[PDB]
Amino acid sequence: KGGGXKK
Amino acid sequence: TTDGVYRVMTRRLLGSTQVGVGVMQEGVFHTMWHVTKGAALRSGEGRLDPYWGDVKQDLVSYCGPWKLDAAWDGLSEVQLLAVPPGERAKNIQTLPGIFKTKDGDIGAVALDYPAGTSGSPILDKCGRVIGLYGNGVVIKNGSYVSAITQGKR
Amino acid sequence: DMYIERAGDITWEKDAEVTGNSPRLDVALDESGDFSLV
Repeated sequence: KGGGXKK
Repeated sequence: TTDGVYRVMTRRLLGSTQVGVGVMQEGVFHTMWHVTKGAALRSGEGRLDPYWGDVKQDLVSYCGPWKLDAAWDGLSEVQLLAVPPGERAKNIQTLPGIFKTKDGDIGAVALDYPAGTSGSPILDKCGRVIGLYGNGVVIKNGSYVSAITQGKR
Repeated sequence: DMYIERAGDITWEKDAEVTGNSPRLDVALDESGDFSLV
């Protein structure tokens, strides 16, 4: 999810 | 505004930044809530106003009510129409996993993309959008799994 | 201020690459819209 985490 | 898949861009950060992806269908624009936070959108010279949204579902629609109502059949392979930032739209075929929750089971796709790919549509073999990509979990081995998030028509 | 740009048709692709697993996971969804593994 990269730097979005879960998003 | 033409049907299809769209990048959601902002100029507020450095340069031009893709924060997400969405679907224009039947005159309504569909994306995930965490992409826009319900803010209005520009389409060329025109303005798209939010119409419906829900933080728990992590969905929002513009110009009208949520129109996408196809669902995964629980059996068949689907395609993620991934639109990564700065990269051409690409179709990836996969067999969904399952999120099991106390309120039922929904499909999930175990594919990892940059954060700004949020909102890319997931498709059945007829090309119907069965949900949007980008609200998910990280599992024990560190891999990302996204719910197939679909609204109610 | 956000704006949209068309990126393609919504169409099944006959020769698409096939990849990705199909995990079955017990999850919970909280009021904030966040999934977590149960």
